[PDB]
Amino acid sequence: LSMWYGESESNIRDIFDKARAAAPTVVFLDELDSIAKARGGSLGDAGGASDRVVNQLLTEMDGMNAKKNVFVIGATNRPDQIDPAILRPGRLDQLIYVPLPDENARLSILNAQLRKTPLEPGLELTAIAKATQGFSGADLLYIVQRAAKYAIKDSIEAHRQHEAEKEVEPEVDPVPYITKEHFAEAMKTAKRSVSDAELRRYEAYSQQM
Amino acid sequence: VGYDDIGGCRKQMAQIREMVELPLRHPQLFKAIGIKPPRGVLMYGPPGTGKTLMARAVANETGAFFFLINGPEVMSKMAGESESNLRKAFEEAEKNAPAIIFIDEIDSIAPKRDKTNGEVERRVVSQLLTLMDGMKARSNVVVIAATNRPNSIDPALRRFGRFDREVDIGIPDATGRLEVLRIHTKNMKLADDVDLEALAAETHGYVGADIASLCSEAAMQQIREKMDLIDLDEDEIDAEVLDSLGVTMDNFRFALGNSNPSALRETVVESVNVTWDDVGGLDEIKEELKETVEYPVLHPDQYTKFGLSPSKGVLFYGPPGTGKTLLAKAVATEVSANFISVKGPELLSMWYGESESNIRDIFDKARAAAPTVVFLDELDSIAKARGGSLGDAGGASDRVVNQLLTEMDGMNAKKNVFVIGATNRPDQIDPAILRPGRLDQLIYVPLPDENARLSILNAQLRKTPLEPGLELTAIAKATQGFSGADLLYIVQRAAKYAIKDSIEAHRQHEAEDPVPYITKEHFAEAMKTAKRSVSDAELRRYEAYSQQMKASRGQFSNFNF
Amino acid sequence: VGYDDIGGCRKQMAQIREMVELPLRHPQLFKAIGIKPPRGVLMYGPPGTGKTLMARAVANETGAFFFLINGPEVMSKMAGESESNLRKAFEEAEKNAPAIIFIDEIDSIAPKRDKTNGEVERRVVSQLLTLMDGMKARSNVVVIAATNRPNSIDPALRRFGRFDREVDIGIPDATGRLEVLRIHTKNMKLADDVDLEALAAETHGYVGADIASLCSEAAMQQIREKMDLIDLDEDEIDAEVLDSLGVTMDNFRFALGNSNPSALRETVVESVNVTWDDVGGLDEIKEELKETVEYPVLHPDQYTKFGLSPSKGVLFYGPPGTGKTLLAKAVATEVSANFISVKGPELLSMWYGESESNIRDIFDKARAAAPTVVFLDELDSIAKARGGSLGDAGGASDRVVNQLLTEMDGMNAKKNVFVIGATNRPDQIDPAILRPGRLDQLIYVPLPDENARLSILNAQLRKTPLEPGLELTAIAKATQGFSGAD
Ligand SMILES: Nc1ncnc2c1ncn2[C@@H]1O[C@H](COP(=O)(O)OP(=O)(O)O)[C@@H](O)[C@H]1O
Ligand SMILES: Nc1ncnc2c1ncn2[C@@H]1O[C@H](COP(=O)(O)OP(=O)(O)O)[C@@H](O)[C@H]1O
Ligand SMILES: Nc1ncnc2c1ncn2[C@@H]1O[C@H](COP(=O)(O)OP(=O)(O)O)[C@@H](O)[C@H]1O
Ligand SMILES: Nc1ncnc2c1ncn2[C@@H]1O[C@H](COP(=O)(O)OP(=O)(O)O)[C@@H](O)[C@H]1O
Ligand code: BEF
Ligand code: BEF
Ligand code: BEF
Ligand code: BEF
Ligand SMILES: [Mg+2]
Ligand SMILES: [Mg+2]
Ligand SMILES: [Mg+2]
Ligand SMILES: [Mg+2]
Repeated sequence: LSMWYGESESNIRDIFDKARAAAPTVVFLDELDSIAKARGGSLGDAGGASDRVVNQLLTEMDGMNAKKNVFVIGATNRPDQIDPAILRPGRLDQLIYVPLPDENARLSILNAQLRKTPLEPGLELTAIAKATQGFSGADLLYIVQRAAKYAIKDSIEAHRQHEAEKEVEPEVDPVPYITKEHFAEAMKTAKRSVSDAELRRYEAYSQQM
Repeated sequence: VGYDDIGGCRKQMAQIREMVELPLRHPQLFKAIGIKPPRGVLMYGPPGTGKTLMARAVANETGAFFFLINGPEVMSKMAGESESNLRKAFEEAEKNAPAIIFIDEIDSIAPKRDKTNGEVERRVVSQLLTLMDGMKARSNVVVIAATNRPNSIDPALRRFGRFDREVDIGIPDATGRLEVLRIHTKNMKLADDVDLEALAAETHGYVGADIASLCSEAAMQQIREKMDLIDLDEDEIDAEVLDSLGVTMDNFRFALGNSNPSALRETVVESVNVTWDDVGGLDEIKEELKETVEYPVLHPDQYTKFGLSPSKGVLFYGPPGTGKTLLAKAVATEVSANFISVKGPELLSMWYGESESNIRDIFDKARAAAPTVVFLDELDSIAKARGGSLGDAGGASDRVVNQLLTEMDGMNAKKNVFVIGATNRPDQIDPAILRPGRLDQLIYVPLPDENARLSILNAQLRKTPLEPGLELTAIAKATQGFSGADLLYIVQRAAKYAIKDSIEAHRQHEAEDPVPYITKEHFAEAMKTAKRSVSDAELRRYEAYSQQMKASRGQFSNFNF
Repeated sequence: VGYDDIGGCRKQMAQIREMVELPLRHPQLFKAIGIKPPRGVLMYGPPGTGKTLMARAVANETGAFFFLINGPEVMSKMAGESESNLRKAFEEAEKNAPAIIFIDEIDSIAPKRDKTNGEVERRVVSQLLTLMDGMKARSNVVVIAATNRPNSIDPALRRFGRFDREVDIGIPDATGRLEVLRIHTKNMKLADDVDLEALAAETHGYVGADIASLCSEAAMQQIREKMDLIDLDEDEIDAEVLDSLGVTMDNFRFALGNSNPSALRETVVESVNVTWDDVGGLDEIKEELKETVEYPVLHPDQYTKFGLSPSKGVLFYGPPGTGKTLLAKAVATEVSANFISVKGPELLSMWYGESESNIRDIFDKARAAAPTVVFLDELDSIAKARGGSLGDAGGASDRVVNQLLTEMDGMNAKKNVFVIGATNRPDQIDPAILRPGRLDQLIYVPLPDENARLSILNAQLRKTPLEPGLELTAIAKATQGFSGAD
């Protein structure tokens, strides 16, 4: 978007020209609640610029034949504010819902986030998967990062203790793995990400669509 | 100036030096490999990195011919003279010897041929495209170009044959800054106790010529410091001052505390004078915030040994007048990270897209001179809920909060960005910003108790003369629902009563130092018109939000494995 | 014009004069230390501070070659002529001697290369950026620039080598205004009874260039006083009156009372005429307001000895028709600080963020020419609590409240900003703005009793003829529920 006249549509025009030039490609339109905003026609607006943006995106997305085979990917947080003119079958018809993780998906998230980490051999993640029911991957990453921060603080304390006892020898790191006490201390302030009413709104939208 | 002066960008220097020297020293290797070497390189990056110094070292090292072409130096008033000047420059670079052409500031030469409205600029771009690639294009000559913005260059000029290799000379690392410090301090006698390694590890956003500015400011402060024992000496400074000058470490510390990076000169904040002991109470919150800021900027080796990215955001919320802005000032005044301060509705504008452009420019300046720490005060003005207003300005605050959500988590590298939120009402915040990954540390700053109000009263009365018999235990025990703003109001009313008594004693002494400290009667008269700031309903609302956040922490126990 | 003419900015004067004078008198210190001195000055600040006077003194005393360049002076209608003019100017400055180049008003030849839309401006920016620091850039020449706004400059032009040391010639202090008064009143036959210390102490928010306007207005007032009594003699003026003219003290007092700072000329308050003796009753409220206003103004030494910041805010709430606006007018007449007044919805606009820009500009103008006192009338209008509407009007009143809370207590210096608020509805006020640091004194102005009723009856009847047998005690005792407006 630009404050000048014509540039706010010329940006979408030459971005889609660069997409049509390097075929095939993938155009990831992130956060479509700012481009494909709902109109709400009540005779009062800022002048009709978002309408021109939506119309330019519609006439630049309708000229997609079997040639040049581009693909447009969208990902929004609020699906209620998306235009039904851009959610029309024939222009953008697919709708994949990404739900909250289950027990096995949560265990897979906890196993994939701990790939390149020196984990303890006597440590299991099934208790973390079972004790947390309405959690998500972002706050699970927050839990793992707080455990890593506690392990780094313990390493710094052991290093300054070793320096004090040397000035007044352990291994290359006194805490070579993330212990269970670090996870038990990191899960003390482990809140959840999403509330309950947002899940009700997403379930209502999934039942409507 | 040789190749031992642009250290810190050794990879890009080798990438340039290969395609300049190897098809010029021994071209038999390229004649035996079968094909032609690349004959084009475009330097792009931030200003003050060393691209012009690298081109000058290229012109000074090789013994071949060198032609210098500036940006707007080719333009002329005659109709058809800039193309003739370009053709004559290319013919002089091709006819004499295999030469190197340097095109400095190409942004005034290539206006991308789709946004300009003139004719001479398009003629110059078409002449450059003709002379760079075509029939009788180039006969064993190379072209180098330097610019500040790479996006304002023509896509036909950013093609193979004309400019195929785009070297990226970015900001240096700590070892690069140490190398630049060792280069710029090799022609001067500094000290026997100067530490360039700690100086390189102390700076965080300096790039290129800023280290030379630091060294020149330290030397200028040393010269202005070592000129007070002797007079002005307008005739001649004798030989006793010329020898054994010395540039100690205190000059470098003063020049480091009295300077800023060249990219963050626009958003420089006023230096408030607080310390960590000025913020009374909040010991665990202060320690957790201080370690969360200082851990990834001092020990990155443990963070890449564990293989995880550090935490970035932290949000303070609670009753107003508690110490959120004071904690932000204490972070701004003494922590080694660069500080970009911004108010809530400050970055808005009446045009269409200028608010999102200002948000993108603020975040780009934050991630440019990384590590920076950002203080987004009053998030409830620009970052509200989405879809809550029926009548609006065409959906602009939704675009603002979408730009904030995208810049805080998107297709970014996320090198080192520490955003700080201090909002006195956490209800109007969007639920997608309180998600971890953007703002994970939701720190509730509660009201002080009897053990914290005493420390607040001790920190607020740090730089004042006080009565030796006066105690603050009765003041900490009498007030139970008070705050730090109320204690500051009590202290200010006691100081106003002491100033009134002092000026009354001064007027009586002038009619016919009387008050050396604040007595007990001043505090007893100041504690009569003192009330609490927050009421009982807002405290109940904050405890209800805290209990809702703790109910979001359900099914948690000792957690046996 | 010399170096003893720009007194008032000692640190900025020394910071300019160091790199101007020291690499020209004796370069042996720089030859021994090995490093090269900085060769760039950027003088930014408020308009009318002394940057052009500093450049003129540098041009007048330093014996090197000088070359002054105006802002839109190199611009020509030919394609490629402005850059040629800049190149010829720089080659003329480099050809003669080690010289000083003063490029004044650089906000017209540097539009940041991103917000502009032309091509000539970008080519002029590229010519300056190449000719100031490139290959064989500058052979012992120093560039000085002067600007009214430092933010609309290219960050590549705000770099080391081109413009590195940015001096801040800002708003002076009491001793700086005394130095400007002693400089500007050293050539006139002034008086034998005029003191400059009280004139420098009662002048608060002058930018340093209004002091000469003050002395010129005082001299013109004295000349106009001498021209009306004695005849003008339009053929030739009699030279007897020229030997005894002088400048008296009441001329300076009239010039002080008939002037204003140059930054507050757009928010000037209209001349109301009230008196502290014209506001009957409320003696404790009047003495508390006088204390709160005039303690950090008259005695800064006790506040900097105790090491504490003074209280600034005060709120007036109560029944209408009581004297809150009258107390604000009595403040606006005869305090020792400047006055900036607004109405309730006066600072609101229909665009997006223009009300925020108006709030930020009026608070920057209040804190720039410190000390000022701001009368925020109708805090019920300008500040709701938060989110009180079920359907929002675009989300703007909450942003106005947030900008008020940030400007009254945020990440600022907080030099001297007194906030006076007068409302008649304290239920719809934010508890975050009722909190100390912004508005701590919640002064309640009640209905008058019998003695306050008698004093307001004697004060409203101050300038009138009355019967000598008139007794106001029955009027003060019979009403017993009335107010000042009634
Ligand atoms: N990477 C660097 N290494 C060493 N010195 C540098 C570097 N970048 C800048 N400098 C210093 O700054 C001076 C000017 O740098 P220059 O190349 O003109 O800037 P730019 O990076 O904008 O092209 C150099 O002569 C040198 O003293
Ligand atoms: N814990 C505290 N210790 C010391 N002074 C405090 C404390 N809390 C508040 N104050 C004083 O009161 C002022 C108000 O605190 P501040 O951080 O500005 O409030 P808020 O949380 O509303 O942003 C501070 O600037 C300081 O002068
Ligand atoms: N600090 C000062 N000391 C002395 N004279 C000053 C000062 N500031 C302004 N003046 C006077 O103000 C008048 C106009 O100032 P001038 O330098 O032309 O403007 P500016 O500060 O905008 O560049 C001159 O008569 C000048 O002498
Ligand atoms: N306490 C008072 N003392 C003297 N005059 C008063 C008083 N209250 C009201 N008046 C008179 O009535 C007028 C109305 O008071 P004013 O301050 O304008 O209104 P308000 O009380 O609504 O702020 C005053 O201008 C003055 O002439
Ligand atoms: F990159 Be520099 F400013 F020439
Ligand atoms: F007044 Be504070 F910033 F909540
Ligand atoms: F030249 Be001044 F700063 F108006
Ligand atoms: F009507 Be008043 F200003 F209280
Ligand atoms: Mg350059
Ligand atoms: Mg605050
Ligand atoms: Mg000027
Ligand atoms: Mg009123």
